[PDB]
Amino acid sequence: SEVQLVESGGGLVQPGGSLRLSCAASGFYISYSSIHWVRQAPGKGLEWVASISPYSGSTYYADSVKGRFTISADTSKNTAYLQMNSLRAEDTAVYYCARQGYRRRSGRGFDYWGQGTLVTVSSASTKGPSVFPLAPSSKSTSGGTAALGCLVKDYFPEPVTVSWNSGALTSGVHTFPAVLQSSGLYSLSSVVTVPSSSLGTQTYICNVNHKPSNTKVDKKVEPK
Amino acid sequence: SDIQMTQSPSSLSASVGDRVTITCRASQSVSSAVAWYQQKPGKAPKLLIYSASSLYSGVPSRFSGSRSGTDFTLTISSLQPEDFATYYCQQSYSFPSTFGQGTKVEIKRTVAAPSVFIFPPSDEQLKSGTASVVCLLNNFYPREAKVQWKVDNALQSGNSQESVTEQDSKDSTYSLSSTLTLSKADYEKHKVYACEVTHQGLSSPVTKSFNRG
RNA sequence: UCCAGUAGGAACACUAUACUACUGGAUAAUCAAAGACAAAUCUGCCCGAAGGGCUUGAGAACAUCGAAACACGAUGCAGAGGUGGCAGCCUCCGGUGGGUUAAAACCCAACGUUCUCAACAAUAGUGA
Ligand SMILES: [Cl-]
Ligand SMILES: [Mg+2]
Ligand SMILES: [Mg+2]
Ligand SMILES: [Mg+2]
Ligand SMILES: [Mg+2]
Ligand SMILES: [Mg+2]
Ligand SMILES: [Mg+2]
Ligand SMILES: [Mg+2]
Ligand SMILES: [Mg+2]
Ligand SMILES: [Mg+2]
Ligand SMILES: [Mg+2]
Ligand SMILES: [Mg+2]
Ligand SMILES: [Mg+2]
Ligand SMILES: [Mg+2]
Ligand SMILES: [Mg+2]
Ligand SMILES: [Mg+2]
Ligand SMILES: [Mg+2]
Ligand SMILES: [Mg+2]
Repeated sequence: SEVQLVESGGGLVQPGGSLRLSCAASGFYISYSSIHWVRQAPGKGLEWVASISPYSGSTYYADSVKGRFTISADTSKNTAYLQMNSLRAEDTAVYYCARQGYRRRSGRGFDYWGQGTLVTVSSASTKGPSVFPLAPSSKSTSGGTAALGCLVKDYFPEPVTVSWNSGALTSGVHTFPAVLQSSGLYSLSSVVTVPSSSLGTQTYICNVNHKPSNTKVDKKVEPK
Repeated sequence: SDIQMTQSPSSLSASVGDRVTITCRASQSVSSAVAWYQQKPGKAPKLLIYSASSLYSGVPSRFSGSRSGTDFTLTISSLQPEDFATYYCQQSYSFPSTFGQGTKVEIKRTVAAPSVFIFPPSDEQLKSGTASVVCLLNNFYPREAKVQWKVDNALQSGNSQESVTEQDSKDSTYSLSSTLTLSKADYEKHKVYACEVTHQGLSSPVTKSFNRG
């Protein structure tokens, strides 16, 4: 309603490096609630990480993060912070702060959540993507249909946008979620399916945007 | 030491109207300090149930929670389109706190076998120094599937990754891509590349493959 | 302090008196609300010379509440019967969730302050 939480301070950081999130709280006196941070790694579940208690100001952390992080609150600024030291790629995630409801109103449930800040813990550098065509061979064909698309390899950070023919082609287009390679860079491919007949007459070009590197590529996929 | 919350199942498919049930077992008494949350892709979780069985204010009454001993289940009388989402139980009886693994409630639809396409590395990417082989399972259901790579009939291992789409807003199907990565050296040696797909839709594993050049 | 309604009134029961608690009131003390020891005497092990606490008061744990998981403060207000203790089971009462609904009428489910100590358990009448 008027109660609201807005975190900030997330960004890119080398491993072992350090970073401090803050959670600005409006709509209520932060000092009468209990604040928690909770994180969610890409494609993983929620993980409770730390909390602070009203009145006592007691502190509580999760095994996986105990010792390296510290939570605290500034009454004056009505804000909560999370000091994150000795970060490791392992720690990459989205970090939400959440407040505990009032005992009478919502027991110990976390009733209000932040939008979340993204904390990326990499030691890799910003790179534009390579874009290779996935040529529609006779081994990428079924019935009167043939699949094709382009591989978007080795880039960082996310995200990347992809379209086909400026965006006039959207039927049967699947663009897969990015995948963090072991090289440290990302990767993903967009594919589409189309009438085998059109292959000879119709053109197919995948437009690839990558703001983070002001890169903009347009590979023309075509039967080899 | 630390209390565990074992949620199940991990995924679950239902139709509008269905009565859906998600269960969560605590590794030891938690009294009633359990909450349930709904979450939707890339968005803050939302409180549904608190204190084990109390419906959080604002939440639709079709949602409910109950407690038998150390077992906690969240129910939905009558599944609604907005309810397709993921759900988490959470215990707040003891520190540190813990959430269940999560339960994704997906849309049910009739089985569909995947189409299977295979793409060899482009000459371009070869000139570069590495080789990626892409295997595409397209428009299929349910989600559980199985892709194995084999070069010269050797079972590849820990040298390929895969990615999966969301249910298609159109036909509720999934599409999945598996990518195999070789050094140009490894690649240039072997001749025949293949992926084997196992899906409930196929009465026997599909093998799609090609030969270098 | 008083009055009323109700529930208790504490070594087996019952009643009266003292005395207690909740609710409403003020000598015209209203009209109310509320009201769980009903049925049944279960199973296994251990202990005593003899097993039966709707009583208070204090210390611990634990719980509820105080913007409150700990720390700080206040409160113990709901659990009951199956006779000592432990464990189990059945029933009752309670709020809670679900089911069926006109309806917690009825059905399902788990869940509900314990331990330690001291004092008091009356006077009387009637009875196992
Ligand atoms: Cl709670
Ligand atoms: Mg090798
Ligand atoms: Mg009186
Ligand atoms: Mg009496
Ligand atoms: Mg009074
Ligand atoms: Mg009786
Ligand atoms: Mg004896
Ligand atoms: Mg008795
Ligand atoms: Mg306590
Ligand atoms: Mg105050
Ligand atoms: Mg009993
Ligand atoms: Mg007894
Ligand atoms: Mg006995
Ligand atoms: Mg007993
Ligand atoms: Mg009952
Ligand atoms: Mg009901
Ligand atoms: Mg009981
Ligand atoms: Mg109680």
